[PDB]
Amino acid sequence: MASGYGLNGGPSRCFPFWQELLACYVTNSSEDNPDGKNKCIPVMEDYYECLHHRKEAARVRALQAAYREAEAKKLQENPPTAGQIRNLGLLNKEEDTKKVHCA
Amino acid sequence: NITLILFLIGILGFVLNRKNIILMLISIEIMLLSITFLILLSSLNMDDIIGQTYAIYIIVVAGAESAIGLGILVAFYRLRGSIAIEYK
Amino acid sequence: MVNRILFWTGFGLAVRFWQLGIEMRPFFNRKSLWAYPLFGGVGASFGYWLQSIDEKQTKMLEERKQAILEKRARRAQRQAE
Amino acid sequence: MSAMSIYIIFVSIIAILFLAIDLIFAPHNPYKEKLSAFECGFHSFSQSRSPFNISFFIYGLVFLLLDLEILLLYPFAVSEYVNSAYGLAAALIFIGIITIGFVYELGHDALKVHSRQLKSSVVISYLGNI
Amino acid sequence: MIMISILSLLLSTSVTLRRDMSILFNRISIIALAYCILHDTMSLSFISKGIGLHGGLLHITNLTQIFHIFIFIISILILQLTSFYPRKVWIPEYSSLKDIFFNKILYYRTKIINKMGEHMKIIEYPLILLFVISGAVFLISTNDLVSIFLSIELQSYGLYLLSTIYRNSELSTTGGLIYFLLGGLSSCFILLGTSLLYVNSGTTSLDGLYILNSISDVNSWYKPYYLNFSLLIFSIGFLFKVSAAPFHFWSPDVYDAIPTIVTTFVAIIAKISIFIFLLELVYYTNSNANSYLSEFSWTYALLISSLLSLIIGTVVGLTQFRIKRLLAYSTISHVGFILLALSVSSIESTQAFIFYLIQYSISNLNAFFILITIGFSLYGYVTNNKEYKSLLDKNNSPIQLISQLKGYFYINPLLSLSLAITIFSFVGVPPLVGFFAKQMVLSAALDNGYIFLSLIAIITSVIGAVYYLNVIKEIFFYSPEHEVNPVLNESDSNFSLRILNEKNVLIRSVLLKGRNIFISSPFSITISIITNVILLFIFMNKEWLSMGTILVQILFSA
Amino acid sequence: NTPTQTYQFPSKTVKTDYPLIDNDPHFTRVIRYARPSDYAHGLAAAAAGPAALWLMERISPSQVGRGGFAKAMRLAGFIGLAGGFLYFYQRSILRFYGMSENAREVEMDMREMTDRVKAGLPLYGESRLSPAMQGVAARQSRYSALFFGVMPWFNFVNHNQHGVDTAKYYQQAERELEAERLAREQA
Repeated sequence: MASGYGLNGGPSRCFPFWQELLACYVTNSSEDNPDGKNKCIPVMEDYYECLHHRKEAARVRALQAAYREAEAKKLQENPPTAGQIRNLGLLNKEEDTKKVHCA
Repeated sequence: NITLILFLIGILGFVLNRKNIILMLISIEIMLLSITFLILLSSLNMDDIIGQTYAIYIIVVAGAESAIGLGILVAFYRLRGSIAIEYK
Repeated sequence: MVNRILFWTGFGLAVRFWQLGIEMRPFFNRKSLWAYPLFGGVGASFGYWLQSIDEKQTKMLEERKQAILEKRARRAQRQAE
Repeated sequence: MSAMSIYIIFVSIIAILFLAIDLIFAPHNPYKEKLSAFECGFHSFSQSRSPFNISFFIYGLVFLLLDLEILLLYPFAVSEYVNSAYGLAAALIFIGIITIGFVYELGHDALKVHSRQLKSSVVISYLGNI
Repeated sequence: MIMISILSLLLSTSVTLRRDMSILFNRISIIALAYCILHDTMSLSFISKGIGLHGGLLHITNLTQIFHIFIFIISILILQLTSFYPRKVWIPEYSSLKDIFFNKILYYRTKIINKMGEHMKIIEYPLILLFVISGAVFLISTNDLVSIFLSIELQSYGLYLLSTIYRNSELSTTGGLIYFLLGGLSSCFILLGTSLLYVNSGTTSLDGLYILNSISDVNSWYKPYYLNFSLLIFSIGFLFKVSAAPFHFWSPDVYDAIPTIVTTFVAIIAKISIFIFLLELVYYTNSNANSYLSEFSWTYALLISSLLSLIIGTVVGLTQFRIKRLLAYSTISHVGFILLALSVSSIESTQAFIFYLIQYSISNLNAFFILITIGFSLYGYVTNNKEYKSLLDKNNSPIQLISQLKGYFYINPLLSLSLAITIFSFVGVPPLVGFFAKQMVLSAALDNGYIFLSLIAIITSVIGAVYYLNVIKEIFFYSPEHEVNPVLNESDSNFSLRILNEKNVLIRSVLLKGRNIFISSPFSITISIITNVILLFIFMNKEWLSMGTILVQILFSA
Repeated sequence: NTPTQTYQFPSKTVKTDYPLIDNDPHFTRVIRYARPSDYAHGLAAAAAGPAALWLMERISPSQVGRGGFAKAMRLAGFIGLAGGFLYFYQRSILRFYGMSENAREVEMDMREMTDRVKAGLPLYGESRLSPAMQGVAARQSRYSALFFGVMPWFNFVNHNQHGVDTAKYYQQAERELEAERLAREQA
């Protein structure tokens, strides 16, 4: 968020987006030109996007419906079981990994 | 969503209450609780320790209010003799 | 005609008058006559102070009125470009 | 599943299992005198549901606020290496103001319950006869 | 300084239970507030919209500092009621400088001065008042959402404790209880207002919200609807505390229930601090370009409140027979004028708003002083009215009725004229200061197109002038129901006063009666100065009006 | 030895009549740069409060018991001392804030600091506190004597964030280093 202090003692995840919006306003808005702050509009939407996630929620909804409807329609040959997925990148399970990656 | 539901209970338990003033003073404690909950839930979503700091300071002043309330309530009771709120 | 100093000297005298009237005490009691130079003197001391802050307020608005014209004069200059 | 979650379950089932045994394998013969209040053998006025003086409630009010005060000192205890000197000063400024209000409670005898259950000042003088 | 003064006064208060110390603890508090004035006077040599202090949490403005100093003077003037005894004994034999500075007067003053009165026996009273000032001044300086909430609480909680500090009064406990409960409802609105701001914007800085608001002023996923209606809920919680309608119902009851020396400070300070805080918010949230956000401005509550405060304040005051219920409804009509000037946001209306708030706070304080003094003057007077015998808590509110003032111009004429001038100044009659205040707010509203609210206000004032005139009609038009006390003026009972010199040696013994008992000078001088400020404002208006011209220029410049 | 950067941190600019020397001066500098007038005014201000409570007692007695007035003097004595020290500190720091006539302070600032440059020692000195803790200290106390009427605060932290470009001190000392070497050549 806007403060700079997050939950682990490290910095807030939306702080870079807040510092850019403040930087943009201070370095574009002035008394001579009231309309420099219109440059700050995209910077302002991004700070809200890092805060609420409505646009990234909207993209994943579209692609997720598109993705499932494609995999559902798509031809199915052999499902890689959870044990096979659990054996990806192991020391002596080369056969399982090859099946998972279809290579 | 529980934030609104809790806030509405404390608002009506304050305004629609026809029992006694300790229940008046309780319902304020519920409203502040719901607001603190909204602030605590938002702060986790925005990675902000400031919201938890804000929450802790609403707990400290919510206890200060309830001590000042109970102190004033005792003063009033010593003289009136009932802290029951009377209708009709 | 309103001298900032003569008024506040007169103002202090009227406070002492209004005081004694509210208190219902005789005006111009002889052993208490010193209060009129004192209330009157304090009023003048206030008037000297007001006179000074008035000099400081004339300048600040004088600077501001210049600053408004200059803000306005350079604004139309860029419009003619 | 986690040790804590099962720990809660087992303590509750024990609270149930002990309770269930007594609810089933003990005789239950309720009658009027068995179900009366205990008053050392004589029935008295039932007046435990009417307002009752509490002579230590001023303690309860101050207990409310000093709890908020010591809770506000616990983040400092777990952050001392970063607070250091500059953070220490604020923690001492905070505890000094809290302590002044505590000296107010000791000074006025607010934490005193009065209970128990002053000398002659008349001197006579003798002039003798008139 | 105010914080050192609270802590120091609290340490001395905490090692004494001597009730005789209350008068001297009040006299030291006036000394303390005078140091605060000397410090905020030194801090006045900078021109700036605002300077962030203490990690951004607090700010200082020329407007912030001129207002703390005003709060400090007003507090010194109200603190005088608990600092000096109400009555006095005065003789010409004790009236010179050598007499006052080098002679002493011995006499039995316990009954004449009410040494053991309730206002003189509460040890902690100045201390709780200093906490309310501490909260008031911190709120004017608040720059964060969290700072606002803590400061309004520190101001509010102390006003609840002051309203309840007379603990043996069933009337104060009741007024205290109503105020604490309904103000706690008021604070839950303020907390919800701040909470929605931080939740939608991620920031507690007022400086950050003003920046988000100014960008959003252009002329699609995150329209900033939250600012105007989070500020609306936030605003309602402050309209309760200034007792603007329709959130006004508590103030007539509380002000009438608590003692009058207390109702003086409780009915004046909260308004100055809260209105100054709202002024900066209204300036930094105004969308200069007309926009969808403008259609939903949180400031329309202020116009709706000012509208309602005008009708409610003057009409309900028509049939009020209780003087404290009348004074509170008069305040609700004056906060309507204040609100109207605060809602039109313009240089002329900000000058008008600043002038009106200071003049009304000095005028409402004069009204309280005259009222308190009139009920301390009735000490050598007696009445036979059944109504004046059936009143309750007559020690805490000596004057409770308008009719108790019937014929006061025949008991003390100049104090009655002082109250007439103050009341006529509430009406808005020229050439008194209250007329000029009302005219400045009407001029600003007329200039900015608020023609309809101007018409409401003028019609409203004639209605409110009706009950102001019934007060004066009571003072001037009938005869006193009060009589000189027959035994205090009997020419047979007189107390002995004795005048000693610099070293415990008698000079002259005197025998004195009830005609030698007068109001103490600190109250008659205070009433005298405010009356004459109100009377002669037209010859002394330049420095006061220019002070508000410059503050508005700083707030609206750059 | 030029740092090549003399304004590391963003600072608030205030419209004041006199030159800005330091927006967060150390407590020792405020005392050291205090004029004899500052001692005179602060001492009179400290005397003003108990002298006020004395005059109120003489003209209008409180009718207090046998030992109450001496108790009240001790409180009034402290509050005037506390109020008069804040007055004396505020008078000197305003000359540092550029909010009072400070011609004397500017020259003794330019000498002291340019001495520190040629000595190689840090302008504002060394700090036990961490660089970030210094920032929090600078942002808590800069311009903080403007709030003395409400909340007092003094800078006891040696930090480098004082609101002024430090180039003038370096730009100055080297000229005193240029002239010193040339004066040594003709000897």
